Amino acid sequence: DEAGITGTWYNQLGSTFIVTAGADGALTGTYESAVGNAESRYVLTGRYDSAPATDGSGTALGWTVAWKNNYRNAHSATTWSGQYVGGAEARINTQWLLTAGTTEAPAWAMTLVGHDTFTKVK
Amino acid sequence: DEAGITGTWYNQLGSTFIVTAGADGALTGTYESAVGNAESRYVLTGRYDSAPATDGSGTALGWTVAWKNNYRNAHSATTWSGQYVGGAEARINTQWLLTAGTTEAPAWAMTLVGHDTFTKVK
Amino acid sequence: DEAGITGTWYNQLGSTFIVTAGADGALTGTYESAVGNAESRYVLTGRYDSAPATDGSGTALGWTVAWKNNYRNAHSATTWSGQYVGGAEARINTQWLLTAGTTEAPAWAMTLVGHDTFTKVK
Amino acid sequence: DEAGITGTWYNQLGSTFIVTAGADGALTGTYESAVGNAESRYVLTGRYDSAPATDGSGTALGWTVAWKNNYRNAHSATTWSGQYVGGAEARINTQWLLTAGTTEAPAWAMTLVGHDTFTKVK
Ligand SMILES: [Ir+4]
Ligand SMILES: [Ir+4]
Ligand SMILES: [Ir+4]
Ligand SMILES: [Ir+4]
Ligand SMILES: [Ir+4]
Ligand SMILES: [Ir+4]
Ligand SMILES: [Ir+4]
Ligand SMILES: [Ir+4]
Ligand SMILES: [Ir+4]
Ligand SMILES: [Ir+4]
Ligand SMILES: [Ir+4]
Ligand SMILES: [Ir+4]
Repeated sequence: DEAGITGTWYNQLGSTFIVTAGADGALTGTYESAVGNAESRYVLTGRYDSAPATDGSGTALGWTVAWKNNYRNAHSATTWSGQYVGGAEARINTQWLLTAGTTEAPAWAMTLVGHDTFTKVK
Repeated sequence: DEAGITGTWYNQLGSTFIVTAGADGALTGTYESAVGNAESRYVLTGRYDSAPATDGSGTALGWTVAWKNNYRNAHSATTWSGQYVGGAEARINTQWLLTAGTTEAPAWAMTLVGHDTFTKVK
Repeated sequence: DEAGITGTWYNQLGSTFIVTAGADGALTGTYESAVGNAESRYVLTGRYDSAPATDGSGTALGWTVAWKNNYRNAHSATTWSGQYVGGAEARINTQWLLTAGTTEAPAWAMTLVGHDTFTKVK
Repeated sequence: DEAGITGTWYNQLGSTFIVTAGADGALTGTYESAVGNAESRYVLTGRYDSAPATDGSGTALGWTVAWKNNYRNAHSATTWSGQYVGGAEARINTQWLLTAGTTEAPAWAMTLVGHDTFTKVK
């Protein structure tokens, strides 16, 4: 599972998720969004179930990106929540919440939701 | 903001979120849920906008917990996405996605959503 | 439950949700948002569990508003999903998804999520 | 758009969404889930932007189903929020919130979130 997660993945938008799974449940790496207020790589940190149910279930996981790096600050952060499923078409299936830093009038409209599917090719 | 975030926070359910904000946008610490399939502390990792808009906006952030530690494994992970707002009633306002590792029949029913409000007291 | 739901409710933002619960599980009425691209009343339609579990559980429900009326069109619709809980502090607790009509480039950023609490006073 | 919406649609799970779009922004029809605690048809009610932006944008919409009919009561309701996009591969792209009627201890775990893609074939 650690073997399976670690690597470079791509989502349907052409974004690039580069991750290492530590044996202790850690996720570390970089993210590059093909869309939005973003350019180049951004740090990411997250967690996964390092002793997943052996009954052929997926492995639960999450990570976060703060959309600040040396090129831009989009005053925002995305968390993806989902599962890794192994096999020859390996997948990370996620849903995500993007919160954007705001004042307390438009804070009702503070958070976007979506879904990303990450694969090992394309 | 780093000064303001670092500390112990409590949500409306009586859960305990202990966090350190690194100067580089890192969030590290522990989480203890008062509810669900959980006991004691669990590792957490996340990210925040370390150069937030000075126009009195909140600071965007996220973190993840994999619900595995030495006592239990709930085959699941929660990501909270939201903002920190300073002042004398400081708040972290979040929304969250809990994904539970599953087989590919009930995977439509894989993810819970909610909201947590974290304060410095109670 | 039909007795309890029907009426005028207010959310934390000062919005006004006026609803009739039909005996057949129907919800009909009007909504007026205190925020966003909106003014005056808008039609709403929805559904509730008209034979709720008698074990003191809440009653599940949803409704939709298309943000078009004779004054404005915000090219968008909100659905609230949640439960009605009776008693002397009666509550409808919801989460909501607002989708905004878009082209297929920004469609990743198409849907906002939030939560509203509706009460019988204020 | 009214012409385009009205009809029978299918989602990736094999569910059947039968809808009529009234000229006044109404959505009425039936839903049959291929999954979960459900069988046969259930009433649905919803709303759409009946004067959508002509700039080739999608048309915003929502609907609700209370999972009660003459065969079962699943003490729950789903709202789908999303957009209709016309053309020869017409699509309704949605996200959904399923709330399940509960007591006030597990109410933190009250709402599932997902996404459905509806097409005119299969
Ligand atoms: Ir297990
Ligand atoms: Ir999915
Ligand atoms: Ir999709
Ligand atoms: Ir700024
Ligand atoms: Ir909020
Ligand atoms: Ir709340
Ligand atoms: Ir029942
Ligand atoms: Ir709630
Ligand atoms: Ir709240
Ligand atoms: Ir327009
Ligand atoms: Ir989508
Ligand atoms: Ir999908």
